[PDB]
Amino acid sequence: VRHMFLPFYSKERGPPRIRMQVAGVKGKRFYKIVAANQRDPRDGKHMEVLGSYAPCTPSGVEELRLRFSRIKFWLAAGAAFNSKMGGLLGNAGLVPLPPPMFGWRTKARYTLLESVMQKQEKLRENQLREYFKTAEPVVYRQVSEDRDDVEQE
Amino acid sequence: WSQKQRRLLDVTDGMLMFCRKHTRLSFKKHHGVIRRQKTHYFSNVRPFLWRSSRVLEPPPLLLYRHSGKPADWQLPARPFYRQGVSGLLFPPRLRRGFPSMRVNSKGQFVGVNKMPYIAEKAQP
Amino acid sequence: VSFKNRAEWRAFMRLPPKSRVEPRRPIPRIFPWRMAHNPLPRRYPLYKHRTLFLPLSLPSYSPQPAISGVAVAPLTITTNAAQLPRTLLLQSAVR
Amino acid sequence: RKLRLHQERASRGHIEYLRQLER
Amino acid sequence: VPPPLKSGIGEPKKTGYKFPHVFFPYKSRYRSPHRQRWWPGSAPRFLLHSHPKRWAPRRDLSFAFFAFHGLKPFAEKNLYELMHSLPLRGASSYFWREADSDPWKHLGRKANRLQARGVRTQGRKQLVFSPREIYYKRRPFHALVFGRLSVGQLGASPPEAVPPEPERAEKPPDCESKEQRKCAGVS
Amino acid sequence: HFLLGPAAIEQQKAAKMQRGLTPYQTELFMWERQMREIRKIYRAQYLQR
Amino acid sequence: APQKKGICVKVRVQTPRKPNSGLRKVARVRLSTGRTVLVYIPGIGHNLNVHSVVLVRGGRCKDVPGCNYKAVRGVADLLPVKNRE
Amino acid sequence: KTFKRFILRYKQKEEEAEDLLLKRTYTKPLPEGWTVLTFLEKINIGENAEDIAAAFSSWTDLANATIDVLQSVEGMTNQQRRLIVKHVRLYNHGLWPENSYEDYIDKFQAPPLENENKEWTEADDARLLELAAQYDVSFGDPWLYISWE
RNA sequence: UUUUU
RNA sequence: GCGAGAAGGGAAGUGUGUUUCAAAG
RNA sequence: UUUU
RNA sequence: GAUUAAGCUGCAUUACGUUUAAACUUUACACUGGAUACGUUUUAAUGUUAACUUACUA
RNA sequence: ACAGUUACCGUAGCUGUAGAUGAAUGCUAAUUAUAGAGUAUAUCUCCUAUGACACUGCAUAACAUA
RNA sequence: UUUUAUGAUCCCAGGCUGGUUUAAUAAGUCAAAGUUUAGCCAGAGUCG
RNA sequence: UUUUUUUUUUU
Repeated sequence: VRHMFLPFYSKERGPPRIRMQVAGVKGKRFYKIVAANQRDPRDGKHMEVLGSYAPCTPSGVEELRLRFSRIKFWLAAGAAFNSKMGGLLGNAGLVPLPPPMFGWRTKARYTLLESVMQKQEKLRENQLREYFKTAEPVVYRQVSEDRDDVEQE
Repeated sequence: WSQKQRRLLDVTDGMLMFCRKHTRLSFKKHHGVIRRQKTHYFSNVRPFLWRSSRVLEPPPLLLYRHSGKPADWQLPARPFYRQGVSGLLFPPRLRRGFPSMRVNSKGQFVGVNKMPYIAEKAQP
Repeated sequence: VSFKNRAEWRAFMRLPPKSRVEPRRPIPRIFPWRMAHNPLPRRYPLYKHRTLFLPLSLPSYSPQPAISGVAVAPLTITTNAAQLPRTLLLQSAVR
Repeated sequence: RKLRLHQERASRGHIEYLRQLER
Repeated sequence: VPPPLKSGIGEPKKTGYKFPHVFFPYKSRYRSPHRQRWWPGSAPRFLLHSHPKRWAPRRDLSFAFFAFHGLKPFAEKNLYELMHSLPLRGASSYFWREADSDPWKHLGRKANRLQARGVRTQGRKQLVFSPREIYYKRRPFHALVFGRLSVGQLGASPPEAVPPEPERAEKPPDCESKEQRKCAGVS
Repeated sequence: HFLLGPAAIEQQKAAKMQRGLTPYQTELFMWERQMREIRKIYRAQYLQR
Repeated sequence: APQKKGICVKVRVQTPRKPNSGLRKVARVRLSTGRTVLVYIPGIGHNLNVHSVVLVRGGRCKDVPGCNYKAVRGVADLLPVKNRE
Repeated sequence: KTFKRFILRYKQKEEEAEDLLLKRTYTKPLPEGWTVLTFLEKINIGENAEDIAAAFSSWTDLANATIDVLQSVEGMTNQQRRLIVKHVRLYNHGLWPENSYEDYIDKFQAPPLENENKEWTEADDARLLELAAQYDVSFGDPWLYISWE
């Protein structure tokens, strides 16, 4: 069924591809994911808009809005993408998670470091357990009878 | 996630020096009355608008406590309507049914190569 | 740590330094009911109850039957934003 | 039952919204 | 300033062009594919600019003038020039290429490129050439030498030598491999 | 469920290396082959629907 | 153009039309576009003379017939500040 | 209102401080006989060799050095900055023990497969047939998933 | 800029 | 070996453009 | 900066 | 003598005219060329200077 | 969107006042360090630089197995 | 034999389009004859 | 102009 994708392909510009754009106001730029050819300009002609991406948001968590019924359809047509694009789509579950830099087999020291961090989090939990039994908003110390408030978050 | 990474923070009396303020009451000290309707629109409205429809922030996702996985039943969507009215008596025939797809002389389905209209969804 | 001068406070709540090319500021939020305007009272009545009203006309002019014996016909055209219990039954069964 | 894949869960919401609008 | 264009030996006189390329006045960033390579850290075009016409006063003319090719440095002596002085035209011998003293590998503008490995913090198997048939067109820098190309293992001696290989028959007698630099052989 | 499941991650690591290739290349080529299978699955599903 | 520079070549005193009495000081200023038109010099005092550069602007004068321009103080050349104001 | 942000900022500061402590402790040390100057000498650094080493104290402060901190020193050009960050990233992951194509195939290559170099039994034949029906054969590459099983 | 009268 | 007018207003009036359709080298 |  | 035949439709300095007519960056988030590799790299990108003729701001 | 034009009534024609701010000029303010959108803006004269050193690849047979 | 007031012959100048919000029972469902700012298409050749 | 929320027609 390659006949159905003929129009999409452009001889002058090139084959279709998926990338991002840079638009908005100076100082508050936001990424916009669209579909275009290879030689097309970064900000110009576009075939279809897939979504957007906001790496900086007031809440502090990166947002990502995408179309689940369009990305899968475009991939079947034979549309490539950059390395960075694959990583973001992998987390969403649309495509297999690509390997990180230097591969996975070399990730030897990180495995041990991650275990230490996980162990510390579990140990910290045990510490706070006892606190709830004798929670004291106001706790002094044997220095100058100074007041020290305690609050969780 | 906030409840998981819990910590004990000790706050002394001297750390709340800047928290206090002099004025008792508070209110808006600058009216929101726009001066230039066109100059402001093409400087702080158009660049920040990339969609042709007005969509509000969706509700948060609900997850379990023990297993920490998303649940099946959750809150529904939050559709928005202009002026409250949500009724159309003579809906037009939109072209969004077959995005980038048309019918050939043979009857088969073929694609197109055209720039989408920025105000396609804003012109019902 | 005690905050005495403004210099100490400035060097304690500021965000960590970042690169000059990457974006630093966030993206402001624009509500559907206010794009480039912020309505507010500018008169004597500056503090009073201002309830939101959502007009809702008839959904269909055809005569609908009673769902499980409970009538779901429209009685009056005046409807507030809050959903009435009678209407909540019809929408619940629709899904 | 017990849709674990992200794609399966994403499509579930689409059907629910369309069903409400269908009369 | 760039060196003037000169014609190599064995070529008739040509007519010099008025401009280096068509877009001389209008464009400036365009570059011709046949551009000369004279800046330090490059190599000549073999048979386009390697051996330009040589001239000298009547007083300087002598037998030794003609023997300049055969006395070239190790870093610029090609295979053709090397085989000319060897017994039997270097026939029934072995030759190999030593890629260790290239001009671009020690000097040049792009002499500090980042490799896939990084930097070099510290017995090989080098190819061996056996010239069989020798045919000289333009001596001493031109010839159509046909020989058998094979692989051989180096020794542990201080110098680069070939112990008991070549072993495997790679391909039948074919054209030469390289024309940049070559070494001697055991023979 | 296989490509998008946890089995895909461990499959890339268990691959045979080749002389003259970096460790990252072995996993990259293995991942590329997997990406070819998903395209056909989506294409078949879209046509059927 | 909002404003156009010019040079003065004639200084006279034109009598206003009736019933307005008195005397009004005027000067013929030659615009840079090769056109001459009378210009009024509002304000007390007078410093413009023959072959003087002065910047003119818009403005109509009812007392002086035909004059449809006004001079600008300060920005102009060789035009000092007002005396008392 | 000020208390909401003050508490959040204080909590985040503690997380970074605790995280950095573990990174420094588990930092990979240099090999035997490799000092601060030795690391910068084998990388073909420019003339400013002793100046850069003087600023740093030990190897821990160099491996964990960020990008902003490296810009404070005046004796560091763009070419040198991008070169140093590449070396520290390779040694930490053990990607530059001895640069050679033969070392990669001997160190980072040892996948042990359970059913490797084994004969086919009666039970194995039945298992292969069952998997054939589950996965379409005349559709794509059926040998990609069956092989893993 | 300074800060519990 | 591959890429490169990414800095072009000089030509044209029924033209340049827009719209409706079509295109298995 | 009464959050740099 | 051996081919010896060089300065723009572009950019910059100075000057004239006009009410008015633009030079300061560790220039490294992207797009893109090259390529076996998120293995390299490039002013057309991005961020700062501003007579505010605009948003937000006890 | 409204007033004014002898101190009677139809036409006709004028001054102030709205919005869009995509020029110039005058007075007064450099007053925490979270300050922006578009052809990045027009004509003419003299002199200097460019044009062989422009990006990438030796996988352009390399650094080559106890 | 052919065009010609439904403009034939003929002189000078101008290249075509899109841009989301936008108050008022002109409550626009596309801003209602014609107003723009990142953008689409398009713009001859020459070393004799 | 919302303590533990990054959600809120807050008014």
